[PDB]
Amino acid sequence: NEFPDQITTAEPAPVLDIIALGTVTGEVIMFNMRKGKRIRTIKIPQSRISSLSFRTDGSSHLSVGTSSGDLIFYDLDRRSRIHVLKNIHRESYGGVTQATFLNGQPIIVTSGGDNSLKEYVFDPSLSQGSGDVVVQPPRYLRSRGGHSQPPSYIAFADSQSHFMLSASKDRSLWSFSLRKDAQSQEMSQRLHKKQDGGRVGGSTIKSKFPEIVALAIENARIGEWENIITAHKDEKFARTWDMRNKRVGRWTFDTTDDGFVKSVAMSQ
Amino acid sequence: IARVLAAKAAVSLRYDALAEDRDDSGDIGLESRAKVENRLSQLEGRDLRTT
Amino acid sequence: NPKAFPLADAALTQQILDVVQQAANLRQLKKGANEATKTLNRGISEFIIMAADCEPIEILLHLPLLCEDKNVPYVFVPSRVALGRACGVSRPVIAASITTNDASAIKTQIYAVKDKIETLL
Amino acid sequence: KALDLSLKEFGPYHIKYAKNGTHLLITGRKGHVASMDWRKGQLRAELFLNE
Amino acid sequence: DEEDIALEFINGEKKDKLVNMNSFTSMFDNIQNVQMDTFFDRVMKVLT
Amino acid sequence: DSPVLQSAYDPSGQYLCYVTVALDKQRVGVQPTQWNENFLYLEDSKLKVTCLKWVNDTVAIILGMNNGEIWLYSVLANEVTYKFTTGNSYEIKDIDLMGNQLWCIDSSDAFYQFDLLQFKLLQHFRINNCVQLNKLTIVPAGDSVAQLLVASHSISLIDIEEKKVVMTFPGHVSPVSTLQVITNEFFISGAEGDRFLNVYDIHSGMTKCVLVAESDIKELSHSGQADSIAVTTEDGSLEIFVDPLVSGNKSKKSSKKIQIVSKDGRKVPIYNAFINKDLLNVSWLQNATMPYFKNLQWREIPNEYTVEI
Amino acid sequence: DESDINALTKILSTTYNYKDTLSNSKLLPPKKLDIVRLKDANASHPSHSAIQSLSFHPSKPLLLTGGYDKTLRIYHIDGKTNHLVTSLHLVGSPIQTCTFYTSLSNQNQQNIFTAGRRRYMHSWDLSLTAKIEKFSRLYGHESTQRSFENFKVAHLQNSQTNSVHGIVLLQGNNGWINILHSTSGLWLMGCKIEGVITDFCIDYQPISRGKFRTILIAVNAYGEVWEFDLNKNGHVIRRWKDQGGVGITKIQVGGGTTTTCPALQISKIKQNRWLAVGSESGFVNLYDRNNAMTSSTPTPVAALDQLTTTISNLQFSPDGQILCMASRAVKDALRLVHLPSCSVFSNWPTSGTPLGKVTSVAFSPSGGLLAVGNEQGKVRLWKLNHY
Amino acid sequence: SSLSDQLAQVASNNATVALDRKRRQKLHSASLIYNSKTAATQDYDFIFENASKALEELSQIEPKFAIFSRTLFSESSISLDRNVQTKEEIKDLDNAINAYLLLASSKWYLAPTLHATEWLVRRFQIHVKNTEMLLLSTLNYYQTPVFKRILSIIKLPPLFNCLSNFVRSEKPPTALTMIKLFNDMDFLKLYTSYLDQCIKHNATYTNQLLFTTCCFINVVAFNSNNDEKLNQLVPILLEISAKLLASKSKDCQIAAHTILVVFATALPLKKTIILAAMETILSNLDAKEAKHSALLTICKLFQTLKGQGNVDQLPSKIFKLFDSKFDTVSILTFLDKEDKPVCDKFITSYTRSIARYDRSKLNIILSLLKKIRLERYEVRLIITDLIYLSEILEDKSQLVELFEYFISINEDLVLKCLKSLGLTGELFEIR
Repeated sequence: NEFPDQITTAEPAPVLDIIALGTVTGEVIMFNMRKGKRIRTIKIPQSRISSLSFRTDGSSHLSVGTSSGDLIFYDLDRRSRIHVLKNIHRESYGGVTQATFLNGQPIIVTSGGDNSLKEYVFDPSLSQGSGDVVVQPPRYLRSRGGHSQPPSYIAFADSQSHFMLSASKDRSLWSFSLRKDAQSQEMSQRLHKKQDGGRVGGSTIKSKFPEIVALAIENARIGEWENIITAHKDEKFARTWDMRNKRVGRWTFDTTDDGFVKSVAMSQ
Repeated sequence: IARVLAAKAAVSLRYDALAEDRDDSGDIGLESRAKVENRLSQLEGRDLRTT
Repeated sequence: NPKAFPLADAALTQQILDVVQQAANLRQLKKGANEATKTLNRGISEFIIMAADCEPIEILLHLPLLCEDKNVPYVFVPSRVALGRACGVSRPVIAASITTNDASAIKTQIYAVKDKIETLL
Repeated sequence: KALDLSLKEFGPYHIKYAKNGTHLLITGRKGHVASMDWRKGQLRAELFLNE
Repeated sequence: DEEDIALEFINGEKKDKLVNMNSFTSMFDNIQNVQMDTFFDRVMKVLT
Repeated sequence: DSPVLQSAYDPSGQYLCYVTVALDKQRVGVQPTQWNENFLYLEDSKLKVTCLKWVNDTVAIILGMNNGEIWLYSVLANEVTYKFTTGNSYEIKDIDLMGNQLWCIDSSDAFYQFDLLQFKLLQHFRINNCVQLNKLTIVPAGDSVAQLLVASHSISLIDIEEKKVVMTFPGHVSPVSTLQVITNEFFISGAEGDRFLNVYDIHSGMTKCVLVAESDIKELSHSGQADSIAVTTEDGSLEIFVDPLVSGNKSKKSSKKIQIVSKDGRKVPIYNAFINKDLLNVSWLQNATMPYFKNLQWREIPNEYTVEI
Repeated sequence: DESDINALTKILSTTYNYKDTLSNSKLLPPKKLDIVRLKDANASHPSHSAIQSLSFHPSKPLLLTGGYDKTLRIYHIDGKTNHLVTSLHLVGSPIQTCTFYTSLSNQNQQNIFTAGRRRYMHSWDLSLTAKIEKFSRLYGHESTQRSFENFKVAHLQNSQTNSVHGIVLLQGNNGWINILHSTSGLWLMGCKIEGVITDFCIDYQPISRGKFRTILIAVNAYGEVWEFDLNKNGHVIRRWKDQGGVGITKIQVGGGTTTTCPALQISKIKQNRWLAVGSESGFVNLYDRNNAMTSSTPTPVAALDQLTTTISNLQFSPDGQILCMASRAVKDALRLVHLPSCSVFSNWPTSGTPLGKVTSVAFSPSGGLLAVGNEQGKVRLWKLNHY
Repeated sequence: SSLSDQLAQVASNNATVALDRKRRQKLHSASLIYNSKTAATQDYDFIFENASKALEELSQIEPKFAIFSRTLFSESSISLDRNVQTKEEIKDLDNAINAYLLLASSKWYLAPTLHATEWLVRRFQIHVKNTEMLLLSTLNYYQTPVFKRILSIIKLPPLFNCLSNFVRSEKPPTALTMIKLFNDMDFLKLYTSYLDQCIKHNATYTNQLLFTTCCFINVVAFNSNNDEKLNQLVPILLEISAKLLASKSKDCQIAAHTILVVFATALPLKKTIILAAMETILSNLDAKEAKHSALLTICKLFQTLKGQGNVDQLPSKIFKLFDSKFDTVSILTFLDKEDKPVCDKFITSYTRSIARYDRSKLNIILSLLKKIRLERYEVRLIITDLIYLSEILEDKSQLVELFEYFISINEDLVLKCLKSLGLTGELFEIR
């Protein structure tokens, strides 16, 4: 029959000939091809459903990935919501595009359009007698990730040609691997405390740094002190990091002339 | 509780020893009893064992 | 409040609360009714100020009796929350005794206040 | 009682129950030797080696 | 006039009485053997 | 740095329409360029304007705002006349008119046609291979509504009736900021943060010349026949390229450099100059918001010029 | 299982956000502020002393700044930047307090009233060098003004004809408070209380359409305050005692209109609801004025004690929702209290905020900007997201 | 993975079996009445016969136990073993023990109930394997030697792991550690599934409802300043407030009223869920105390609305339901009580809806508006709707009576409303 709104996503359920359909508005409709009918409908209003999947470990869960960034687990034996998951992938790049279960396995794999790819495991139940009514929230697990915007600067960390540093355009610095991609990790911008005994400089709220223009890199005394330095967009100083601890170093260097910094380098 | 009940005993005691118009109904007496009792409850309700 | 014998006027209340503020600045007073009676029994108190604002007044008027036995000056003030904010404690105190130190820096205003208190009996 | 003590980080295992049916002794070809109750969860002698 | 209407709306707002950490730990003393209506208007006393 | 957010000159250089911030509102204003001050504020901080353009029959401004509207706003009267809209709440990134035909890009990659004589929408369409948009320009060949030029990080000459990309130029490493058609075939382009203007043929895709300046640019203004292009640079100087389409063989250095230094030794910045035939309308902020002007004679001043005020 | 009193269960299964989070509140959410920093308001031009007074123009986007470095600047302020417009510099004379003034009738006067620890105050006129006048002549009463160290500025309609004119009001020395004339500089009247005048504030209240009587409220140093109207001659119409409070140091009324937010139309005046008297023991009593009308000894609606040392500056929000306490003694000594529920805002004034030794604070009239000026010679500018 | 883990799995899987005499005495000395040195010599027939006497006393004070004396306390049940049968029979005996425990959860102040349930603690090993039904069926008596004995006998399941410093300690656990047990939501889901199983079996009683209410209000009080935890904690407390309101007893009814009002004052809910919760608490009003409590929760829960719509029209399908369950009379008497709880926004929405949906009883709106105090934007809004009403229908005498009341008080407000709409001369020409 003619459906009232644009059914933008679909997935065939593991029960016999029912197919899950996701509308442009928030309605998951479960069509039954044998009876030519619908079985049930669930509503997630003012939100755009973007992917469907089904848990196949014997227990019955459904997973909606809605393109506001959110990911909901429905339970069909109770018509309930087990757990929501807010902002896996950012809404601006599309939100959660495809989020599947695995056949028999209680892990889901989610990927959006903002270059993230995470997997989420369901724990076994915590109450031994009741069991399937207290389901733990899904834990985080292994993930891989780029940085959603083309990188601005490229460096090679070691002489081994093993790790590279990418200074992105979404104001983020990443360390990528070359052998097998298990260790692509962001260098965290938690500033170390200033050594005087007093509190830190810069923003207390974790907003990211300015746009990162030009950096510099060597491996001469790694780990003993600050290794790489960089220069940001129209920022009056140029700040360092540490390659070993993978976070910001202590001392930013001002240019002491009231000018923007454009070209950093380091002695070998 | 011995310290807080001594303090409320001082309150009640010097009230009904120094007043000369009381009705001998024990009003601030059992009021101080209620205050000592929920003080006792809210100090025994703590558990210094880290849960 | 008929049993509240001598309670001060507006200007005398203001000047004794400023001198008890300076006493709390210099740490030369002991606050609270039971502490007041302790320092009165061990005989260090210059004078006693007491607040006629509590729901029994007999919680404080037991120290007038030994205060009259020991001839110390004593005076009431109509607000215990004023006593608290002037003594430097976030709770409304009742009584405050000012201890004796002849090597102070507020000795002359303490003694002028003491004369203004012992003059009204 | 129908157990499955599945271990993967040491090699192809080997069984010997005791003379009475109480204790079990398993042996991996890499280095693993475990002597343990099996109707009770009482692992009483585990030892890794490198031979 | 509309700003005066909105400012009158935000002036006409009485003092609420919030809840905090130990707002109801006092209930655990008189929890035992009390009728439910007496517990309910006790809770409404603690709120209002 | 400028507290003027953005500004636009009228054609034939008479009125500067500029929007600044004033206590989380948007003080728009029009100033004559020989005292006009009673000009409006919008409501709150989440309604800031994003692009603006003149229309010269009354004289008015169009303000492409960010909430999803275009505001046709008069200048003699102070009120906004009409509020063009899409059906979407998405941020209009640029607007451009040609006679009656108006054309606005979105931030969600769409294109909308409009007309400021019929006051309604015409076509509501997107195309492939244009994943962001932040500039567009209707081409001058008379009433050539076809063959418009969209621009973001690479420039796409797209048709309106074939409705697909017909040529693709290489852009910059940054999002483009200035794209303007200077002849019937040449158009200048230049991103922000870089000092490099490049002019393109519209019929071959060959970068004919590269103009260079001593800083990155803020706004360009060309003459009526593409023989003088004046850019304002981010360090507050004015760089005029004279005769930029002759043959020092591929990349032209800047010819004229006008900067304004007051008589106490303090450099003041220059934003949004305008050069018609043999004049120059230099604009600069004297106090914190109120701008002043100068009508400099263009072709007779020396190669560098420290204007005293 | 299927082939298809339950109301809230069905809609719990429908939606999964559970607050009216949007702009459909019109009130401040209690115990959780929503506030961002901005650029430093003293960045384009450095100052040199403690910023002793900040203010705003009541319609224009101008933040006026003055200190002990005998200068006074006026910035034009916004989010990303802010610049200087003019910066007058008075040699010889510091300025303890300096403030805007716009006349209510014509709205085209724009005077600046700047006063220091000397005997004179200075009046600047603004219509875009520039001239000033030196108010230095108390007419009949010269032995009652040791200094012009503290003043206020307030409107007055003269109650037999509607000649609305401004008035400056000075702190006396014994118990006096003189009023003056803002334009001319005549004496008008001097009222007097006993003890010491410590501070004072200006209420307004309307009477009919386009007609209002003002009220000067002034504190003792003990806690009994006098409120007398001065649209007739200044005689006391009410006198009442603060319930508690001994060493009181500042009073500020508002919620309606006051010095930090006046009107421009005359009929946009409004009776101020909240009143806030703040001591030197950190305590702040605040009353409403719909139950403290004729009580003559009213109860404090709230008795805050959240900040410890002696408070100096306490201001209101221009619509009367957020009080700001600020003690000028210790470092990081400012707090904001949500005024209708009299709660204290927990999340913003934390130790990761560089308030410094706060010595002035001022709200914007409509943008929700919040300027804090500290002792080191700068003023930081937060923005409240709600307004 | 870990062989030690895979063996601790079978250890906790076979804790309920005796494979030598030391483990038998360790698994048998766990008893609810006696200590170790006497309970380690008790044959099964002894505790069975005194427990049969205990069950008979419990049956002749409560008539739903002869089925258990037939089935589970039978003579052959002293020879029925636990872990020798099949898993279908162990599941059937499992929910048999569950039915017994949530039947006899309300009797634990009685030595017959203690000596009766001691038998299946001793024999059916519910002190080990059916552990959580025992715990969160007797959790409400937490200040009791029977609960200290239960907690010393049992081993703790991993949900109740914050009780573990009260085994072998003669102080009973505290209210604060009970709230720290109720705090984490993965205990809370389990407790709510227990609670609605108890509701659908209809064994809810006035002690464990009191305990559940006090624990829920203190959990809400603990998360009073945690917006994320409260946003995560709404669809548990609210969902079982719903399926607690769907019951019939006045105790559980006004217990759901209590958790509803404290949650509404804890955070500003949305207008649609306030309206639906009002429809839910109104569609099932039976008893006398339910009326007064439901009125107080409607008033306070509707007062906590800070945002537009807060004084709007309550719709028809709940307004006629409100008129059914509550008369317009005795709303007057609730207004005429002396302490006057704050009900201004609900009274305003009531006036606007009785103006717009009934329009035939306006003496009532005159009387209640005369007898309540009201705030200024509310009285401006109701006279604006009253002007709309007066220009949609003809001016009757009661209509002009309350309009001249609105003239006699706040002349400036009604004239400003008429300046927003027309002219007072045209209004007086209408009336």
